[PDB]
Amino acid sequence: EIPELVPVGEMPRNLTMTCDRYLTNKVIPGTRVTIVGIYSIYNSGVAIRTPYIKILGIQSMFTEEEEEEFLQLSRNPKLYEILTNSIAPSIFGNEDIKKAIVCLLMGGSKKILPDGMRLRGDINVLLLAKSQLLKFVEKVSPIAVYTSGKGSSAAGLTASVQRREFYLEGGAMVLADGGVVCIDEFDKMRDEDRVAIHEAMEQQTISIAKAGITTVLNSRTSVLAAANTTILSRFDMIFIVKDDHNEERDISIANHVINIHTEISIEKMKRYITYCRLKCAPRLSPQAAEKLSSNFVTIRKQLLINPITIRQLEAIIRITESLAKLELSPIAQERHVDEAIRLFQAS
Amino acid sequence: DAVFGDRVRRFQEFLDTFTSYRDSVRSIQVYNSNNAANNILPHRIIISLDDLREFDRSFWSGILVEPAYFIPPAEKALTDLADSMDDVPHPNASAVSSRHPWKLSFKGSFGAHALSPRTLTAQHLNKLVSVEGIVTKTSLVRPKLIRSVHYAAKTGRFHYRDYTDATTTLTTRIPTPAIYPTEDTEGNKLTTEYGYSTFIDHQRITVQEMPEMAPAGQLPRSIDVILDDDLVDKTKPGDRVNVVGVFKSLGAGGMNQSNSNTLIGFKTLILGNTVYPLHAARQMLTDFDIRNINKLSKKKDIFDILSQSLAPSIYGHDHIKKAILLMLMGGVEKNLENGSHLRGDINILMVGDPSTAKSQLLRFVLNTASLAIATTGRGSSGVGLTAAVTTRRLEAGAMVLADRGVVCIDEFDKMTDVDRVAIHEVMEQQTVTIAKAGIHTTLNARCSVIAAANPVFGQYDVNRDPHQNIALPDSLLSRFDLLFVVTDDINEIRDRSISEHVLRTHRYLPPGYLEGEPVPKLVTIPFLRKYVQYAKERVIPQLTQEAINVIVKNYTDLRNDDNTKKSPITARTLETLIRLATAHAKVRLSKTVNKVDAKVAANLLRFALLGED
Amino acid sequence: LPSIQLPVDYNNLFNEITDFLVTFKQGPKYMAMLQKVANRELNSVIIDLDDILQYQNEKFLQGTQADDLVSAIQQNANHFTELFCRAIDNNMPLPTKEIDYKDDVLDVILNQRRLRNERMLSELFPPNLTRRYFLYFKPLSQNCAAISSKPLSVRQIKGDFLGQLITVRGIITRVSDVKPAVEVIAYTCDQCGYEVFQEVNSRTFTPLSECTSEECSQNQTKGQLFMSTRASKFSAFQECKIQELSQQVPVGHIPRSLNIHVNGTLVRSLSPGDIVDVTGIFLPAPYTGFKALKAGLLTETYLEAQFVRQHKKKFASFSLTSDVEERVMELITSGDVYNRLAKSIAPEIYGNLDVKKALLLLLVGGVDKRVGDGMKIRGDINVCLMGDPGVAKSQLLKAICKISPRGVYTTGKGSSGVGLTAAVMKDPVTDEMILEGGALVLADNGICCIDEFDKMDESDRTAIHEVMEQQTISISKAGINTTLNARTSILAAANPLYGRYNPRLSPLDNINLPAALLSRFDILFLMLDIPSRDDDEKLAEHVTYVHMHNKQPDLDFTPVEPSKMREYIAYAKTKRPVMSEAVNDYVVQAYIRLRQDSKREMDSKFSFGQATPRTLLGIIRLSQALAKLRLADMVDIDDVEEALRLVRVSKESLYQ
DNA sequence: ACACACTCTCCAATTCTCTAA
DNA sequence: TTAGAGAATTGGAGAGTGTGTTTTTTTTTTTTTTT
Ligand SMILES: Nc1ncnc2c1ncn2[C@@H]1O[C@H](COP(=O)(O)OP(=O)(O)NP(=O)(O)O)[C@@H](O)[C@H]1O
Ligand SMILES: Nc1ncnc2c1ncn2[C@@H]1O[C@H](COP(=O)(O)OP(=O)(O)NP(=O)(O)O)[C@@H](O)[C@H]1O
Ligand SMILES: [Mg+2]
Ligand SMILES: [Mg+2]
Ligand SMILES: [Zn+2]
Repeated sequence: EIPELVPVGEMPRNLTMTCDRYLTNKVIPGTRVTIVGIYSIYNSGVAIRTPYIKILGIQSMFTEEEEEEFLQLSRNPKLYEILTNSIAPSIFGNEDIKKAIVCLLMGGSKKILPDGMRLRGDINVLLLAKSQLLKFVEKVSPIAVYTSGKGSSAAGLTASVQRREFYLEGGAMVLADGGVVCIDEFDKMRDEDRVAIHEAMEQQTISIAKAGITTVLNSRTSVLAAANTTILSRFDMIFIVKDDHNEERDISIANHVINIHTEISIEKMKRYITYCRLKCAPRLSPQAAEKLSSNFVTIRKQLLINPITIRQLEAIIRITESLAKLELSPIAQERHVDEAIRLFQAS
Repeated sequence: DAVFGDRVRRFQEFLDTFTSYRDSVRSIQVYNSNNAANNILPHRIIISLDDLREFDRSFWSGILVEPAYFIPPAEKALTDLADSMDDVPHPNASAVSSRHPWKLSFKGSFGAHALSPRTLTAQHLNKLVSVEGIVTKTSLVRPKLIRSVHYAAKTGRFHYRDYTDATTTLTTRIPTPAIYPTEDTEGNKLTTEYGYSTFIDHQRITVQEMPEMAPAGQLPRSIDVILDDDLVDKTKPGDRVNVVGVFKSLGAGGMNQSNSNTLIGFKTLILGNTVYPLHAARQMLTDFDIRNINKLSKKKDIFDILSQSLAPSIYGHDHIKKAILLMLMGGVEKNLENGSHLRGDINILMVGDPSTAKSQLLRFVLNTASLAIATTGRGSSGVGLTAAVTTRRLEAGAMVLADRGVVCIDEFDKMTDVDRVAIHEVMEQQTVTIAKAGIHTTLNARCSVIAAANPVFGQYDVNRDPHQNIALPDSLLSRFDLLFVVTDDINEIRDRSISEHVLRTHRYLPPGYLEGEPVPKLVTIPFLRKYVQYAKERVIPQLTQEAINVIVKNYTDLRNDDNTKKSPITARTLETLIRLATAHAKVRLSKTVNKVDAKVAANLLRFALLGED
Repeated sequence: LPSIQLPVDYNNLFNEITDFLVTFKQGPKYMAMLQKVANRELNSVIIDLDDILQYQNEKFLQGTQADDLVSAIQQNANHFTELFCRAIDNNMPLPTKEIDYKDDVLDVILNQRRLRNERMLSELFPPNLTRRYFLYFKPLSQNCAAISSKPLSVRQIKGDFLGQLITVRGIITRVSDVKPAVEVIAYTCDQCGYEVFQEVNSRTFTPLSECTSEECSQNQTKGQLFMSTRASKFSAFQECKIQELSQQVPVGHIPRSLNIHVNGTLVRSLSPGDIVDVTGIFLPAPYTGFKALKAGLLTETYLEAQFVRQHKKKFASFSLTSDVEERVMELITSGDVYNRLAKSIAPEIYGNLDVKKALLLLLVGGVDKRVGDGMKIRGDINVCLMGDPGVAKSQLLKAICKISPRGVYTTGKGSSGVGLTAAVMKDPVTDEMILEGGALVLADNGICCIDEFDKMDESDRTAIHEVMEQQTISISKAGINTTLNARTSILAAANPLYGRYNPRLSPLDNINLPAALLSRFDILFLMLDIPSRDDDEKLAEHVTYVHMHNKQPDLDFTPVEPSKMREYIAYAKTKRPVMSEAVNDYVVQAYIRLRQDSKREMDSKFSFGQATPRTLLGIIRLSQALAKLRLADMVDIDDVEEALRLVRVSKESLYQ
C-alpha cells in the first residue's frame, strides 16, 4: 500500500498477484503502479482461504540539437573559467580548488599496450566550508557515492569477511566502481582500510584470501577526500581550504534561509561532462613530451644540488590530458602542459 | 509408424554422401579394437549442422524444431553404419547384449536458438537450444538401471527386460516400476545375472547467467541440466560453459489432484547433448609452431631475445627479467626410489624503494603464466593462504589452488609474523598438513613463489646492515633462490632516459582507432607462451660432468670466502645453482646441461647475492 | 518376456569345477581342506584363481580344449559362489575323527523330523541350513597376469563394473561393531507339533503366521506358528567405509567413498586409518515393497569383501617362519648390523651418522616395566633435533616416516592441541556428544613426527605433557569422562631462538624450552652449520652425483632395502633383555657423576640445566635398545658405554 | 502393489419334526 | 422304541471391495576474523 496512506504507528499491508503472457516482465521492484484486476481467493482455522489478484492491466544518448550546444560551448575562448565559476558558486575564493575539481570530473585517458600492461585514467584529490564541496561534487557527477570514514557496515571503505559459514561484502570502494566516490572525513578511516586503500588506489582492485574465500574485486574509481603522514603520496593533488569572513555573504545566506523557511546549470553541466567523456580521449604532442621530460630532469637536478618520481610524472600527464579534454582537442599542447605544472603546486 | 523408416533411410544417404563421418566411425573402432588385445574412446560423433542444411533443408529444420521425432532415427542409422563395418569376432557374454548404440552431438550456426538462462522462455519448449553461463552446483554421480538379464534354472533359457524413465528418452512412454522379476511365465524360479545387465551413469548440474550480464542488482536466474554416460564429471563449480541440448518439461504440474489450485507451474530441464568450455589456460600447437620454435632455438643469444621481450614497457632491470624467465621454465623435479623427494621450483624475492616498478613488474607474470594466483600480503591469513576447516570438510587456500603454477604476493612486508610461518612448509616440502578437531590430512602445493616488499626504513639504507634493512628471519630468506635489492638512485642521464621512455610509451595508439578516439627484434607474447609451453613439456635436460665441475668449485668458494654478502649461504644454495643451470639448458632446448649453462647460472647468482658484476 | 542366446553354458563350467576340486595339486590340494571341514577343524575355504589358471594351462598342454573359467568367474562372480558350494556339498568326504555329534541342535531336530517322516510313510529343508563353512575367491597374481589384479582408486569405479570382481585401494574412514544377521529362520506349530523353515535374502521380511503343512491342513488343524532362536541360523555382519587417498584427489574436487560389507570369518579385519588393498564383488542394493514403486531407476551400491591385503606389516603381526629366518640369518652371518642398519637410513643424505644411529634406537625402543604393586614405567624413547636452517632436519624426519609401519607426520603451525590429542565433537544432527581421537591416538604403538616444534603455541604444547610420560589421555568434558590409550613415541624438530644459533648466549637461552618439557626427551641433538672448504666440497660432490644418477654414490657400502630392514627390526622387538648386577653397579656410579657435574656448572656457559632422575632411566632405555639390536637376552656393559657415548656426542657441536 | 480392515454372499452342516414298523 | 425322511436355521469360507504408505531460542566445544 502507498506510503502516504498508512495509518500512523502501523507497518504497511500488502497483497500477492499473478499475470501471464504479455503482462509478464513489465515492471521492476520499487516502482509505483496502478492495477486493474479480478479480486479472488485460493486454497493454501476452519472454512478459510487466502486472497489474491488476477491482473488485467498495468500503468506506471543525445540528440543533434543537444550536441550543437555542447560544441558551441567547446569553442568558447573562456570555457575553463566558465566551468570553474559554475562550481559551488556560493563558496568564496578557492580558485585552484575549483580548477582541481574540474580536472577530477573530466579525468585523463585510459590506455592498453601490446605487452598487456594497463595505464590508469582516473584522478585523485585531497582537501585539508569543505563539507559543501563534496555534496556539490555528488550532485554534478554522472555517478556518485558519499560516505563518512567509518563506512556503512563492517565492510568499512574497502571490504571485509564476516560470519555459521563465512561470507564477504564490499564497502564504498567496490560499490562506486565506474564512478566517483567522496569521503567526508578521511582521518576516521578504520585500521583495515588504512592498509587496503593502497591496493584500491594503485591497482584499482581489492584482493582477499581469508577463511577459504579467494577472490579479487574491481575498484575502478576517482576518489575525492577531506580531512582536518605517508598516505598523502597516494593522491595526485592535495590542497588546503581557505576562508573569508565578509558579513554581506553571511547576511545573504541568512536571507536565503529565511526565504526558503517563509555560468552553467547543474543538469546541463552534467550532460556536457558525460558527452565529453564519451566523445574524446586526447594524446600528447611531441612538443609536450620534450617540455615535460626537460622539466622533470630540471626539478630532479635542482633537488640534487640542494622527491619527484615517475609516479608523479605519470600524474602530471593525466592532468594535462584532462585539460585538453574540455576543448575536445584530439591532441594536447604546451598550453595545457603549462597550466598542468602551474596547477601542480600542491605543497 | 512408417515415417520412422524413411527418416532412417534419408539419414543413411547423408552419412554416405558426407564421407568424413565414416572415417570417424572407423578410426574409433580400429583404435578401440587395437588396445583391447593388450583408455577406450567413447561411441560418440559430432556432426556439423551446416552440412546437414546443405544436404537436406527438410531434415535440418526437422532436427532443429522437432528433435523428439528426428534425433532418434538419425542416431539409429549411425549405429547401423558402425555395426555393418567389420568388428572383432566371438564377443563375450556382456558384449553380446550391451544395449549400447552410438550417439550424436552438434556444432555450428544455431541462429535464433542461441540463448542464455535469463531469456529461455516457454515458447522454446521441445526445441533444440544452446545456452551459456556458469556452473554453480553438481550432484554426485549415480548408476541407473536400463536393462536386466535373468537365467531360468530348469529350462536353461536366458531372459531379459528393459526399463524407462522420463529423463532417459526423448519420446514419452509408460513408466516402469523398477522391480526385478522373480518367477517365469511358466512358473520357473529366476536368477538375476549382474555383469550381463546394463547400468549407466547419471549426474545433474545447474547453470546460471554470468554476473557481468545481471541487470539492476536483480536476482540472477538459472537452469538445471541432465548429463549421462560419457558427459559425466567433465565440469566443476565456477566453470564457464556452453551447453547444447533439448529443452523439455516434466511431471503432472499439480493437475494430479493437489491443494495448490494448480497455480504452480510445470517443471523443466535441458537434456545435455553436448558440452563445450569457454576460455574466459592452454594452447595447442600447429606444425608450423614446432618448426618456428626449433629454428629460433639455434640463434646465438636466444636468452637475451626472450628475456628482453618480457615486459618491454618497463625500462631497465635486465637481470630480474632473466630471473623471471628462468623461473617460468623451472628445474626438474626428482623422486628417488626410496620415496624421497627433491625440489624443482624456483622462488624469487625483490625488495626496494618506492615507485621502482616492483608492483608493475610483478603484475606482468600474472598475465603470461598458464596458471597464476595473486594476493596482497595483508589481505590474506595463514589459513586462508594454505587451508581451512569447514562444515568435517577441509577447504583449500591460495597456495593449494595454484598447484603446478605461480603465486604472486604483493606488500609482503605487511604480512604478520603469525601468517608468515604457515608458509615455511609449502616452499620446501611442497605440501600442506592439518591436524585439527576431527581432521588429519595432507595436501599438495607444488608452486613457485614470487613476491615484493618495502625495506624497514622506507628506503634502503646502505649505511646499515642488510639484516637491519630487511626484517625477516634467516630461515625464511634461505628459502628464496634469488633475492634482489633495487633503488631509485638520482642521476641526470638515467632520469632523462626513463622519462623519455615513459613518454614514448604514453603516445601509443591501438591499430583500429583514429587519433583522439576512446579505446634488435622482440618475439610476441602469444608466441613466447607457446615457446615456454613446448620447452616445459618436451625437453628434460640431464646433468653432465662438465657442468658439475663448475658447480662444485663455485659453491665451495662462495660459501668459504669472507665477504659482505646479503643472504645466508647454506646447503640450499647448491640446489639453486643446479636448478638455474637446468632451467637455462631448458631455454636452449638442449637434451643435456653443458658448461655454458653452469657458467651463466653462477654469473646470475653472483650478481644477485654479492651485488656486483 | 523375451530371451537371447549367450556363449556360456553353466553345465560345462560345473563339470570343470568338480574336476578341478578333486584333481588339482601343487593328495589333491582342496580335498585336504574339505577333510578339515568335515572334521569340524576349519571354517572357511579360500579359492586361488592362480590355481585355475595353472589348471587351464596344464589341461591345454595335454592337448585338450577347455573353457576359460578364470575370466568367466571374474565377469559374473556372484553366481559362482553357489556353483562351488553345490560342488563342495556333493563331493564332501566323510569325517576322519569322532565329533560328539549330539552337541548340534540341528542334527537332533532333523533326525527327529526324518523319523517322523519314516513313521508317517509306514526338498525337506533348504541346504543353506547345514553349510558349516564360508567360501571366498582370491584374485589373480599381477605377476602371472587382468582387471582384478590391477588396483582402482574410488573414482575409477564406474557403473560398468556392477557384478564383477575388482580390487580397490584407499583409506578406511569408519568401522561398525558386529551384529547378527538371519539366513534361515525356524518356527514351531503348537497344535500339530511340526516345524517349518523360511529363508531370508532381502534387507526385510514378513514372518510366517499360519501352518500351511498338508498334513496339518487335512486334519483341519489351524494351529499357530511361533519363532525359535535355538534352531535358526545366523551369520556375523559388519559394515565399513573406504575413501580415496588425499594425494590422488584432483584439484577443486571433494573426495569420494564406498560402502564395504563383511561376513563370516573375514569379520573385524579392517580398522580405521589403515591404508589397504581391498578386493571383492561390486553389486547394487535394490529397494523393497512400496518404496521400490516410487524410488525410480537410480540404484544404491556397495562392495562385498572377499580378501584384504595390507601395505605394511604391523609389528604385532610378526611370526618367525623359516622364510623370514633365512633372511635374518643373512644379516646375522654378515655381522656389524648396527652400523649397516644406521647407514641404510636415508642414504641420499651425507654424513650425520650419530643422528641416524640415535634414530635407529628410536625405532627399536626400550622394555616396558610393571611392578608388583601396580606402578608402571615408560618403555618408549623420545628424541628432538635442534639446529640451524638448511641441515636436512625436515628431510631426515620425513624419511623415518616411511620405515615405521604405524606413524603420522604433523607440523607445529597446522595443529591444534585438541586435534593433536583428542576432541569432544557435537558431530551428529541429533545434538549427541562424541569423542574422537587425535593424531597422538592414531599413532598409538607407533612414532609421531612433529616438525616446526618451535612455531607451535606455548599453551597448545602443554597438551603433549601427559602423553609423553604416562602414554595416556584423560578427558572430562560435557557428557564425556574417559581415559584413552596413547602408547606413542615422539620425534620433533626445531630451530633455535632467532633462527641461526647465537654463540653470544648460553645453550639454554638458545634452546628456549621449559624445564618440564626439556626433561621429557631422552635425547636432544644439537646440530650447527659451520662452513669448511674441505667438508663443503665433499658434500657438494655427493649431492651433485645424486642429482645426476638418482642413486647414492657407492664404492664399498650396499644399504639393506627397507623390507629386510623392517623384518630385522620386527624380529628384534621381541627380546626383553634383562640387566645384571655388574652392569647395575656401573650405571649407578655413572649417574652420581652426572648430577655432581651439573651442580658444579649451573652458572656456566656450558650449562644445559640439571640432571633429574629421568636421565637415569634414559640410560637404561638406550642400553636395552642396543641389547635388542644384537638379539641378546642380557644387557652388557658394552651396551652401557655406547649409550653414554651417544648421549655425550649430542653436545659436541658447541665446540666448533 | 502390497498388507490390512471390513462387507457381502452362498452353501452345507446341524438339529428339529413327523411318520411308520 | 428305533430310525429314517424332509424342513428350517445358522457359520463361516471365501470371495470381494476399498483403503494407506514414500519424503527463536538455550547450552557447550572449537575454529576463525575482528578490535
Ligand atoms: N621504467 C620504469 N621505472 C620505474 N617506474 C616506472 C617505469 N615505467 C613506468 N613506471 C611507473 O612507476 C609507477 C610505480 O610503479 P610500481 O610498480 O607501483 O612501483 P612500486 O615498486 O610498486 N612502488 P610501491 O607501490 O610504492 O612499492 C607506475 O605508475 C609505473 O607505470
Ligand atoms: N648432508 C646433506 N646431504 C644431502 N642434502 C643435504 C644435506 N644437508 C642439507 N641438505 C639439503 O638441504 C636441503 C634442505 O633440507 P631441509 O630438511 O628442508 O632443511 P631443514 O633442516 O628442515 N631446514 P629448516 O626447515 O629451514 O630448519 C635439502 O634439499 C637437502 O638435500
Ligand atoms: Mg607500486
Ligand atoms: Mg625443515
Ligand atoms: Zn501345524
